[PDB]
Amino acid sequence: HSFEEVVQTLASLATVVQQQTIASESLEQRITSLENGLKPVYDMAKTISSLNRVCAEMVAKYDLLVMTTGRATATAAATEAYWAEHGQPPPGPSLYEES
Amino acid sequence: SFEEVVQTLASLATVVQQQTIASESLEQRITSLENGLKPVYDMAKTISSLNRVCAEMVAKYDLLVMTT
Amino acid sequence: NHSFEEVVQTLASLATVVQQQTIASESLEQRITSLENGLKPVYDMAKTISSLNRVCAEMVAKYDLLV
Amino acid sequence: QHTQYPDARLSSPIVLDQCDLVTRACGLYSSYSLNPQLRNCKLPKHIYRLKYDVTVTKFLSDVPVATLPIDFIVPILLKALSGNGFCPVEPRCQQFLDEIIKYTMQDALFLKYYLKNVGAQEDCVDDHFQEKILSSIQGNEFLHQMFFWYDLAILTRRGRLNRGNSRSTWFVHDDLIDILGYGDYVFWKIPISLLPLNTQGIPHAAMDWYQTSVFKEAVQGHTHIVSVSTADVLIMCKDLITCRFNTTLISKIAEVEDPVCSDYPNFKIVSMLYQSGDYLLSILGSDGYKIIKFLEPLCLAKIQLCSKYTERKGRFLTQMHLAVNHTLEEITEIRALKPSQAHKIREFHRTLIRLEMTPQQLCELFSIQKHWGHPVLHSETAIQKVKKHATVLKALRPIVIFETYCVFKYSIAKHYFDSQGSWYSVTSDRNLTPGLNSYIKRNQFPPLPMIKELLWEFYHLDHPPLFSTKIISDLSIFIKDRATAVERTCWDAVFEPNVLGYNPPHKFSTKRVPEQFLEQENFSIENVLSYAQKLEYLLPQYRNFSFSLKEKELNVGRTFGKLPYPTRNVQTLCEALLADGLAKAFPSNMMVVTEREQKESLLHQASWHATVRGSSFVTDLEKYNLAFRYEFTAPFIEYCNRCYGVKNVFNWMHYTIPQCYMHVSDYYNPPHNLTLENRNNPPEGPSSYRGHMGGIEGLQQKLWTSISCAQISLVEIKTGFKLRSAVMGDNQCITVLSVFPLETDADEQEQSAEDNAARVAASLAKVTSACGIFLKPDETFVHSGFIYFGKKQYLNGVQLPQSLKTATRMAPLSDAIFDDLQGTLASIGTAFERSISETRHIFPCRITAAFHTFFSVRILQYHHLGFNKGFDLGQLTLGKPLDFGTISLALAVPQVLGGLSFLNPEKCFYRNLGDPVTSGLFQLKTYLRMIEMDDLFLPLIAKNPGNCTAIDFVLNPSGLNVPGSQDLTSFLRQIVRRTITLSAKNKLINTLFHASADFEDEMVCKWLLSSTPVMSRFAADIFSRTPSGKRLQILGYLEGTRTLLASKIINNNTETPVLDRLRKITLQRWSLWFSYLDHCDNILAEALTQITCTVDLAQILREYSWAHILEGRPLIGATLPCMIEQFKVVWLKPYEQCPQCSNAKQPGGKPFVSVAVKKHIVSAWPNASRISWTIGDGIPGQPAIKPKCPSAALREAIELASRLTWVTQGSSNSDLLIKPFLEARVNLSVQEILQMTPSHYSGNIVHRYNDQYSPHSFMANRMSNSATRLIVSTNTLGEFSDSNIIFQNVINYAVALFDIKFRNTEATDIQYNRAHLHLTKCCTREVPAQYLTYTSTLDLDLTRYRENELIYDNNPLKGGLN
Amino acid sequence: HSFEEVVQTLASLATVVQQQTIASESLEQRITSLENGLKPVYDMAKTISSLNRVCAEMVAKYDLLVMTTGRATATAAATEAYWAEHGQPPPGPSLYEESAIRGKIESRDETVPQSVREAFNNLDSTTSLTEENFGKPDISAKDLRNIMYDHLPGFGTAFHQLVQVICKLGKDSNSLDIIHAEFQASLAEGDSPQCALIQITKRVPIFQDAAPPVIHIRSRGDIPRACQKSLRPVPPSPKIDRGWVCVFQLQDGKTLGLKI
RNA sequence: UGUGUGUCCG
Ligand SMILES: [Zn+2]
Repeated sequence: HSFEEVVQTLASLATVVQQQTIASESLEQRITSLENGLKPVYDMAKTISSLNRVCAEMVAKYDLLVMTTGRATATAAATEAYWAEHGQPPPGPSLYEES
Repeated sequence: SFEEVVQTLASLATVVQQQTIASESLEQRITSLENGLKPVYDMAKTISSLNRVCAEMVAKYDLLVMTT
Repeated sequence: NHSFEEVVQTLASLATVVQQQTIASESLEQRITSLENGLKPVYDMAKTISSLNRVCAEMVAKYDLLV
Repeated sequence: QHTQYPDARLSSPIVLDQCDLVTRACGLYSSYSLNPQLRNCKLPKHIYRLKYDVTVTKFLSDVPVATLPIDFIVPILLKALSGNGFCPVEPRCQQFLDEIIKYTMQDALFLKYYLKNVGAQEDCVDDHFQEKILSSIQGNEFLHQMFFWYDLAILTRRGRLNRGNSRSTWFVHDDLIDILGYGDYVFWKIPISLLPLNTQGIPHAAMDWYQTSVFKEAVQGHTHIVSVSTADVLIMCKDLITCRFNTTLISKIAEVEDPVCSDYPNFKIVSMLYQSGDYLLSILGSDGYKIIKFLEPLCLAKIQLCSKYTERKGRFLTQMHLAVNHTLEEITEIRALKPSQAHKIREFHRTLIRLEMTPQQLCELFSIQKHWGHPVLHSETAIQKVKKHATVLKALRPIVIFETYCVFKYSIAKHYFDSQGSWYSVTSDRNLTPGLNSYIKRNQFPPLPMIKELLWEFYHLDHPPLFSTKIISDLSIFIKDRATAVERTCWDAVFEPNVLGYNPPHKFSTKRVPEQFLEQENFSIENVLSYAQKLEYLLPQYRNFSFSLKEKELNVGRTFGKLPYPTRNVQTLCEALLADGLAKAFPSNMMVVTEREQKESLLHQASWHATVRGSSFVTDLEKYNLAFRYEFTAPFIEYCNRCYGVKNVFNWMHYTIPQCYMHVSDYYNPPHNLTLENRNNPPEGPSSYRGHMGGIEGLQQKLWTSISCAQISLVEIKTGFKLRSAVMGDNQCITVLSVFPLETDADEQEQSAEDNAARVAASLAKVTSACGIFLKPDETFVHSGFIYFGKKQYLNGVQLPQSLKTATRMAPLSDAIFDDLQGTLASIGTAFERSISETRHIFPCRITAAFHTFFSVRILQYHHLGFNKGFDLGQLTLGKPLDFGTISLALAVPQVLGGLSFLNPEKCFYRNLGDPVTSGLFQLKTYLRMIEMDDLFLPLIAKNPGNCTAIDFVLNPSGLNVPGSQDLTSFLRQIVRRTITLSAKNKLINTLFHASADFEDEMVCKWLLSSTPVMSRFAADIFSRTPSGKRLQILGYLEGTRTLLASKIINNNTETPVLDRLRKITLQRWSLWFSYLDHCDNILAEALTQITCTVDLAQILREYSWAHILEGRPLIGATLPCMIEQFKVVWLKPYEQCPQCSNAKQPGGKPFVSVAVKKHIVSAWPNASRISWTIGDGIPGQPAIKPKCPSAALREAIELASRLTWVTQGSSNSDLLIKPFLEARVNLSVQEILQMTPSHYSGNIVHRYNDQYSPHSFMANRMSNSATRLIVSTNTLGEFSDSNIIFQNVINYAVALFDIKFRNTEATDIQYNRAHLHLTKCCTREVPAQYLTYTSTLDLDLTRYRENELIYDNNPLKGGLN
Repeated sequence: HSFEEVVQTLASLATVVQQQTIASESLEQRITSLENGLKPVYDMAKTISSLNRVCAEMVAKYDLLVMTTGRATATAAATEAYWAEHGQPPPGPSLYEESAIRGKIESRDETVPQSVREAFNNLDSTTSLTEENFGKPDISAKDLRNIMYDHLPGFGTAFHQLVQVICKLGKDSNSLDIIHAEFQASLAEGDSPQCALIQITKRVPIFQDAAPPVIHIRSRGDIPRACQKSLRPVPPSPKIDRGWVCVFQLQDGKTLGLKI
């Protein structure tokens, strides 16, 4: 029974060594994945806060503008509308402000 | 005597088999983590692209408003 | 004498093996739960950023043909 | 004969540019127009031969070459023209004076008798009543001037005809004044001694035209001077004289009724005001209207100063005083006024400020603003005023615009959710609106307090269209007998060629809406939408947009716009779509007074997140039109386009207006420096410009009102206050609810409420200014209980009387289609009814109406314009002269029997009558009983039935078949149909008016009346929802005599001319009246004999008529008892038992209705002596499937099917009767609509068609002040004798009777507490439940209708299902 | 024999068991480090909602802003170049800032176009509105004098001189508003305008214990005929509250007063 | 010869 016991012990040792090797390989893969911290988490986390600050600043600044009405908005809108449907400049003569 | 030795050897082999199947199940479920990898790569671009868009927006705001 | 000591040593080794196997199973369960918590919500944030990117691209496309 | 018919009333702006031509023909000098082209142009063929007329040369033989403006002389003519001259008119208007007075007296007596018969009468009457009335009528100041001016008006109206060659002139010499007339031109010769002088020695009129040295040399040794004007000034003066006479007569008569205190100002103060205004005008020229315009604000401030007088209540009067002083000092610096004239010119506003009157008297005085005339308008000044505010540069704040747009979208969404069930299925990537998602999933709506941070979220909301573009339910909007502009090709063809100096190369064909609507080959609603969507209004020939000066006003000039035909159609379609699409989310009405509302309801409504005190302030929106720019209104227009299926429809105006050339289409002054060379590209000058950025008044009014409501709602959200808004005319009133705790007394509540109102006003001013529209803080005022809005005036809940606006407009002559007597009398009657609706005095208005009725009758009999001179209507139509007795008898029988009577005393109690026939019969019976001529009732009511069809029966269900009660509508409709027969190449109207339209109409009308029993109201209701109704409403578009006598399409149909037919029908109608005992039969009197009941006799009269229609079938649902005959009053003493309820009420008793008086006073102004001055506490079936956005045709088919199903409930033919009517309207078949028809289950369908459907709203004809001090108990009737009693009319009758009974006695002097109205047992019946039964089917082919409009439409179920 | 061989085989197995334990603890600490580094992934899951809120708000605001402005937004450089020559504003709208445009307006060097100047003044003048001073009038000496004159009958009466001296005292004392307010209140409560003027001359604290003004007069021609009944000799120590309105001094040392 | 001198949106 000595030979069969020796064979069984050797097989068990080989199996446990294979288990150790595969566990080490999985550990190495996990370490490689964690080397960069999965990569984008930190800089996208900072970018989210930066974007939030920029958008809030723009929204706050939007409440301090003053607009001056021009004398060619209607003509430009009419020209754009006439170009959108059956694209062609409107028939002559020219409109009030052709620019 | 020998009966106890062989019985404990069989128990050792059974527990070793259980450990091996547990380890291979652990490896199979660890390699199933790549799902969490889908919302890592592509999403990054979106955020970056969004950043770029916002950036150019600010630039355009400085080309129209008279400001100081 | 020797056989009993060997049996005790093997029993202790197997107890340690099953203890670490249970610990690994618990860690697997906790990371599976963490992944599940980051499965549907992360998709929700992904689609929200998709929508925001689309609308911002539309805005900048509108602004482009002005300067 | 002729194609001209001048009007009798002023309805046009006063322009005197053409007069410069006349003065050049006669050789005089005058400068009325600012256009130098008129100085050296070519005179027309007429007004050039004035140098060949002997009469004109003889008239202008001893006058200087210099003339004076007519606007400096109108007060002088008004003061110095009495009736003492020799007029060419043979029968003078003063000859038939005494008769009128007699008639007036008689009418007054009748009224008294009527009241004494009802039970109202008066307490402690005075025997000397008729003598005072006679003295007041005879002692009027303007009695003879009115007749003289009417003679002048007749002369000038007759003379304006004869458009051909060889025209004649008329002459009048009235002592000092000389008047000459030649074809719409008047020369006045006046002494120079009556003109006020300057410090330089010249009259004030000559300052602006001549220097001091030139005028003195020109005059030298002359005593008379000549002025030239048009014929509109004479009409204006005649109207002024009539208004002054009416006002003075009413004021004088009202003093007799209540000597101690009346509601009218006075008869001597008003004369002083007239004199002061006349002097101010005679000194200051046409610029005195800038001061006359301040009468209304001063009266408003004086009424404002009749309250507790908080610290800021006197700000308005101070501001008005400062403004009037500044204007007076400004407009007189250049003029060299003498110190005496300088002191005497301020007396107008000096008197106005120093008045001390009750608020009612001030409110009555408020309505004499237009009693001084109207200014002379110029094109250049109006163009300069319009050019500013329209080309000015504005500054805007984007954040306010964003918030307003968000509030607009929120309001639309809220209105959609309130009806229609639930949300509108928002599309477009829901995650973009986090916060609204919870409400959408839960299917709820944000209340209001929490919608302040999610306001931006409403920007991202998207939806399919919510409304449909095929809901035009009326085709008369596209044909309305108006005028439009001409094409850009021939824009300058509307001016006179002689003044222009060149003949236009291109000429237009027509200029009227009806003369172009019938010749549009491819007219259709979808065609109009396609035309608008393709931006086809930008074509080079569709940009004219002419201007036109407005009618009588007091400003320097206001102008409206005119568009070519297709753009006009687009504008009309847009307005129609906005009326019943949007703008229902922004209601503008309400008119809620916190002093006349329930306490708990007011508290619940005023709660935002305890007594409630509300304040208010009013703002003016008339200048808002020119302050709208594209940069502000673009998002709203885009959203309006998206809510429908259209693309570029709602922004036609902002796209096409700046590309137009702005000018005023005035016939006698084209734009400056116009020449044949620069015709295609004309220059701009003092009367023209190119760049217009603002809006135009009238166009797109609904959208602008919606934007204003959105701004008000935004302000309401911004500040935590509850705001209600109302918009009417040119004003909007905004009220703010403040809500206060219980322990805050009543002293600081008013102060806090006014503080809150001032806060709201400041916030609204800031917001609106940020939007680009500027409020003026110096005119907006804040009050805490006084509200004036359109036709309503309230002071702390008390309604103020204002009846001089309508009572002073009565006139014998008015435009009523060929001077029809019936039209004039009907207009006078309606004016009298409207006037008596207000105030608390009855006699003055009736006296004025009676005075004017006889005068109109006489002036039409002797001076009809439709015939030649010397023609007498009252002689040849009878063979003998018409006497007073015949006229008096023919003015007494009512019009429903054909009798030219419209002043029904019954109208003094309530407006809408249940049955006109019974009321007319009772009035005739009472009048015949008052005099001792009782034996004429049967011959008067017998008459002879005429010939009529079923169409005439279904037009007026409550009428009779007598030819004398008909109008001119049938004649005009026949003329229009005849014109359509040989015209109207529209290719879509022609389909509707096919060969057999009349036969189909006859068949449908006959079938609708073939039921058993026959009901006429149901037939009339059903008839309007068929193609017959559409044809009928299209046919009736004629409105004036000028378009009847001048239309090209109407007058080119050959045949007999229209004038001869009009003369013949007028002669026939005049023969119908005033004849008597010539059109009556002796077969009906026996049947009507021995009835002694108004209801039975009226039923017999109705059944005898329409005999050829109703063979023997009974007629129901058309007769109702008169309210006076039903009830009798007893006027119970506070401590007294009713004789009716105790002495003769033993066996069963008699039901009655009770009236009791309250004791709480609440508020009173100025005192509680009068009942009218005080108010009291006390307030005065679903379908299985409902479609979304249904079309007009689908809806009409739905109610038609519902009505047919409901009326025929006991029969089994409902499945087959409905189908033929729906085959021509909707594509759906029967058993598909039925699940959409709401379920109805009731009885006594006559009551449903009487009050439940409410063809009339009933309402009262008295002020609502008294109704709050009375309580009416009706449950005492018990079994209600379900009957013929109309409860609303009963309440109105009780309230009006109590009001009239005590209208002069003091509150303490009232000796009666309770009133019992006991019902008689003669005119009260019991009505059973009856259902109509039809024994046949229409079996008519209506499948030929497969066209657009209100006609059969495809795929009606396109909007989905709910 | 076999027992010893089993001994060393089990010793080797135990050693490999210790390396198994080492591998287990190594992977456990790697998992712990991964969890520590991954814990800041669920924190952006919350701030991303705020990012979405602010981004959507900005998107809506600027989308509506660009919607209202056409194809001629006229960038700032173009407007500045256009202002220099033919200084009329350029065609098409333009965008500024409130502080920047105010600063350019307050400096008389840039030569801002007149139309823009008046437009901005109109826009800005309405920001100074509060609970009060909304409809509050402005009152000067002449305006108050005319208002008082309009309420009196006749001309040349001593009440006119009283009004003139009252308005002069209010002008040089700067108290016109309170006088006008209380005069209006008195006129409202019901009394006669002359009684009102008595209330002004008796109630105002400034008018208390005041000496009437001395006016040089030429002769009886200058004085109006309506006041000849009011001439009285001057007693010592005149007082406004006693009934003094003015003092008239002649050339030859003659002093007279008026009695109301 | 002076095209209907004008008389619109609610
Ligand atoms: Zn009784």
